Amino acid sequence: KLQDSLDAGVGNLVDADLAKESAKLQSLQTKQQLGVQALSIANSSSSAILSLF
Amino acid sequence: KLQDSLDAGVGNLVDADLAKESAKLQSLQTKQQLGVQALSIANSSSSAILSLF
Repeated sequence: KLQDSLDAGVGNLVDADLAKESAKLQSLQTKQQLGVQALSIANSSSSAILSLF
Repeated sequence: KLQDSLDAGVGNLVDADLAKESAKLQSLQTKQQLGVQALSIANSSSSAILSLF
């Protein structure tokens, strides 16, 4: 019983809660796509000046 | 982040504002044409005297 409680305690110390990581994963994938889109918007600022010339 | 801020600072020091240069360019081209016309008017002053002779 002592060996089982030491192993369960190691699990309390280091194990991930995977049900919570699933939510973090989905939101982070959406954030990465929005960040690529925002960088694409920032890249195009120079093209606006071409119209004046 | 420090490298990006040093590069943005160099850009603040030396970069042109091209939207402002477009206005300066158009007005200067008009001024150059008017200056050629004014020099053409000044060139013709001698011809007025031919009428008296």
